[PDB]
Amino acid sequence: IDWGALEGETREERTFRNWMNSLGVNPRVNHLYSDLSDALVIFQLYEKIKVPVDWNRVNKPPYPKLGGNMKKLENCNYAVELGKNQAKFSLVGIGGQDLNEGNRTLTLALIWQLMRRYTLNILEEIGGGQKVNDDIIVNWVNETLREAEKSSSISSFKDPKISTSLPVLDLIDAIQPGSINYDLLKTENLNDDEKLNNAKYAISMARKIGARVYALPEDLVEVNPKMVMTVFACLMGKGMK
Amino acid sequence: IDWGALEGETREERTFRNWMNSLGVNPRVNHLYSDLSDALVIFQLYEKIKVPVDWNRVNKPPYPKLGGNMKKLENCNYAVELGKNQAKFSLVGIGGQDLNEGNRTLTLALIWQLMRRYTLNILEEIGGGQKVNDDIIVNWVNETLREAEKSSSISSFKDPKISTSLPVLDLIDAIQPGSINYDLLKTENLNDDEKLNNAKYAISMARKIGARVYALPEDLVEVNPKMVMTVFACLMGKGMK
Amino acid sequence: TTALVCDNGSGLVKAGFAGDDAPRAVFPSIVGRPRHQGVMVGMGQKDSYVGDEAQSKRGILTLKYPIEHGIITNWDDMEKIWHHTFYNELRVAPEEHPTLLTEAPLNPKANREKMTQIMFETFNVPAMYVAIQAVLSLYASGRTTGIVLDSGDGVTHNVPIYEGYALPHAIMRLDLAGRDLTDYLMKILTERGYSFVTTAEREIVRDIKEKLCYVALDFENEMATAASSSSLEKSYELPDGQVITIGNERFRCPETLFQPSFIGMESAGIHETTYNSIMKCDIDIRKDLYANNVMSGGTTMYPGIADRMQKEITALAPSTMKIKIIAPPERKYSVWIGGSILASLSTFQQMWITKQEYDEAGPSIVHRKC
Ligand SMILES: Nc1ncnc2c1ncn2[C@@H]1O[C@H](COP(=O)(O)OP(=O)(O)O)[C@@H](O)[C@H]1O
Ligand SMILES: [Mg+2]
Repeated sequence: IDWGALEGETREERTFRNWMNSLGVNPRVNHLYSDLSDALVIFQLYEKIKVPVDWNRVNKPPYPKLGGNMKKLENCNYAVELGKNQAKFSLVGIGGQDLNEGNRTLTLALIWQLMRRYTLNILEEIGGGQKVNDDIIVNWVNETLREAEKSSSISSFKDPKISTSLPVLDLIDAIQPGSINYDLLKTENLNDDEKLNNAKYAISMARKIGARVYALPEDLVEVNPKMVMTVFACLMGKGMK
Repeated sequence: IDWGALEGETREERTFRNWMNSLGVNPRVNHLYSDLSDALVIFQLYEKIKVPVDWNRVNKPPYPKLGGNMKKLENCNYAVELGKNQAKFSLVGIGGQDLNEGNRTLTLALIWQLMRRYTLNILEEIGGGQKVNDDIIVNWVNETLREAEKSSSISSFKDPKISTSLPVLDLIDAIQPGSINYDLLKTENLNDDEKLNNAKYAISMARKIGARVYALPEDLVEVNPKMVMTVFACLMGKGMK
Repeated sequence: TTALVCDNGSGLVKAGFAGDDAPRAVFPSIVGRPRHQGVMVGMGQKDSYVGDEAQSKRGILTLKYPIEHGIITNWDDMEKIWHHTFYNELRVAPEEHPTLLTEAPLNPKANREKMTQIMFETFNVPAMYVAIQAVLSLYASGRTTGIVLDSGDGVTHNVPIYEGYALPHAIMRLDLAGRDLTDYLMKILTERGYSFVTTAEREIVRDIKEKLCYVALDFENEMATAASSSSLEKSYELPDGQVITIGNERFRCPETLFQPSFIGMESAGIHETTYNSIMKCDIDIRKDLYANNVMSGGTTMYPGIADRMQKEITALAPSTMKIKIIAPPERKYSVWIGGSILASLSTFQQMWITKQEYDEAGPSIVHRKC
């Protein structure tokens, strides 16, 4: 869990690699554009968004020097075919070259759509149907926090209470017992570091229960609607009913 | 039955001499390229692949020093003529010199085709017709093992169960009664030596019944499709119907 | 399942399975014939020797390479070489093994047609494909962008490629190779009294070529040095215990590639045709081509070629312009190694020409799809 800026990266890049690392990925990603060239990671990702993979066609890791690039390109081409045809992505100007060559744009151009598809599959999974929206989720989170008598309601996903992440920890304690230390529950959480402490804490412990949180402390301490909604969504997640 | 590597031989060489020695050959072959120079062994082989021999033309063993090489060359030349004309082999760059002189290449160049012809004559003999293939044989072996209630089926000639050779012994007991000791039937057959024990055992006992097995333990303990198929084929062999 | 593959050069013949790194079959493209009267009985009965056997018995023979300048001329001898390859060397049948082949570019269409006929009819091969010898060198190098300068036995062709697409208008083909150099060396050795005229003696001359000759980085300084000293001379032992002494001929011969006018052959030369094949290419591409020049073939194995080429083309090219050369030890095999990489891949399960397809269209398939 070595969080930190790499050797000239970007704020989106860290979100995407943390999405990957939080998602149970077998080889630890140091950084994207050198680890995804063989595409095996993306083959692991398709299955997680419920998209089949023909592992017979998937070349195993290129061990030969001689095979090398060609096997990687077969893999990358099949990955792009999965993107376009079955799973219905838009990859107009993309082929296996751009993945194997580590083009900084088009790699991500696949990744963010994969991320959205996983999020959307989730959003279907919470409410049996098609989609959900802030109405139902804010209703139920406020019901839950009402039951535990702990703390205040979510009036919006722009609520500054989440800058401290104390609603989040109140909530993690609301669904499940006091399997959690409260000495870090510290009001007047005004030092940025302390908000970050509570935030790293909340993320780690939502993952501990099994809630599939991929967030950053920088995304709760600074309130960000889509992202914070996603945190609460994946907390709907593991256990509702 | 003194198995062992000679004084700088090759893995194919041992297969071919074991083919010969297992095949009822009158002089014990120590090693090929000094024993085949008189060619009498190959004259014994033609008859076994159903190719006539004019024993009147075949010079008897060269006992004279003076006759010696010339008689051997008459023999070798006639052997090559049998190869080319009647039995329809491809021996483009071969004559009696190469046999008598012990050329390491062309000797074998005859031998492997002879081996294939014997195998093919067999493959005709199992199924009345032209050829057979893994379909029918895997069907019938699995029927047989089903009847004896002993053990599991062959799903392929790549099945790792044959690394232990336990399907083979289950099978040898399936066709014929318990004329065989089971204390060597030992599960968790993980030591390479123990797989080899069961394998030497299986080969020896298939030969004991009369199944014309020429294999090595190194060819069952390591699964090898053509070869393992041949073992089962020659077990079709002596008694089907 | 596993495919076979063989380059069938005009000199050596190389073969093996798909997926391997190095071959298990190297014999020269020979068919020999006796040229004397036989007296001893039993001996004889062999109209033809082939390969290394014929090379060993060359003292009594006439040896005929059926191939010349990448072209097949004698199809019966060729057929026999094929048989030898499949059966006597590789120890395997053709009928249940797909096969791959190569040829120099810009060959007659009839050659391809004949190879297909021979395979599908005589050998009954289940499936087939033909490739260009240059392209496989890139797969063996693990690259896409570069120039493949194959300089083999009887032909020397040049092909630029950029990102998997070839620029066929820029292809160039020479007739210089190690063979003309063999003959030229033989012609020189007269000057020192040594006279080699026959076929087997030509093989000896080849053995000298691939053991003593090298390239001069500067031809004229090297020549004046050789003229002023004997430190450059070397001696070589012939099979009969004789000794031959050689001086300036070590470097005088392969310089022919860079001054073909020695042999009365008006042409550009290597250093010049490499440049001209790039000047035809589009301007934006020329850079990576200067910087990814590749070599291949056995005549590229003299000491001092790569350094010379860099001391060459550089002078022809602009300044501030990176000249790089790639000349690994695996030369004489990059073609075949590329073929072995090829046949292992998954995609080609489409690419193979198949028997039923030839039964429909005939030999024209190799020009339909190629
Ligand atoms: N060390 C060497 N130096 C120079 N030439 C060599 C050397 N070794 C082999 N050769 C030459 O290289 C040629 C082999 O090149 P190769 O790529 O096998 O030709 P092809 O592509 O037609 O098979 C031979 O004709 C031989 O004369
Ligand atoms: Mg060549």
